[PDB]
Amino acid sequence: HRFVQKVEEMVQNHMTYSLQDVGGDANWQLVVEEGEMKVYRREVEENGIVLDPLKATHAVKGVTGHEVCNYFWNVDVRNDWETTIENFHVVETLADNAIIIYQTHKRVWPASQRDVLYLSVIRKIPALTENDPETWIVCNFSVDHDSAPLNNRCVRAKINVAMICQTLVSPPQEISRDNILCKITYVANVNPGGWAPASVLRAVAKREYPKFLKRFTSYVQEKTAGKPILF
Ligand SMILES: CCCCCCCCCCCCC/C=C/[C@@H](O)[C@H](CO)NC(=O)CCCCCCCCCCCCCCC
Repeated sequence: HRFVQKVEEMVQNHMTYSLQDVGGDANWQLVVEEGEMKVYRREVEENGIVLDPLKATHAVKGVTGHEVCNYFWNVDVRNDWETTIENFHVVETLADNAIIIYQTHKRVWPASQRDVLYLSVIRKIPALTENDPETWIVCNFSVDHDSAPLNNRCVRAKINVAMICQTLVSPPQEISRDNILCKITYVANVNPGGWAPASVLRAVAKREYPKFLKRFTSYVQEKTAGKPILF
């Protein structure tokens, strides 16, 4: 499909940069910590527009990276966990693992409602060596599409989001979900697409990202509990 090169560039950039430890960078601040979930943000505002890169890490017992990515990507289960949208639909299927999605978000007062149009791709990155972890990644990044032009009711946000998963399995005869731990890195780089009050945007991000990470990961645990493991 026409976006294959763009997908590869986006995936490679995440694998090169998004897994780099930000812990030693004074510009990256821990904003939320609960259990194994840590949420960090770098405050960035250019021409009044809040761009604050967000990075979270989590460690989720009893689920695999393949499972987590499947649930994050699969549009059929989207409304079971997502809480920030008014509607979404699939604009185009590019491949078995790549779709283009249009969605409108819930309005955050006092700003205009935001919409987004993004390619969502799920990819397995095989281990190259014995000690290299296998990675499952979902990348959601803005693309243009003639069937979803700009409209007069919403401001079009631009996003680059990834959910990046590596799975640790402890030696057991068969593997139990008690033996598996999914290490998650989630990154979100969002351009709100126009002015919005900085304090409001930052408060909403601080609330909504951990709320999502907790809700979504608990959902995957709930939906996979008692079921055969999909590695
Ligand atoms: C009632 C709350 C309404 C919030 C509306 C925020 C609109 C901001 C622009 C779009 C944000 C992109 C969210 C990414 C979505 C997809 O990758 C995916 C599937 O939907 N979900 C997540 O990654 C899970 C993402 C969950 C967290 C999203 C919260 C973002 C808040 C940002 C700060 C407020 C921005 C409002 C602009 C005026």
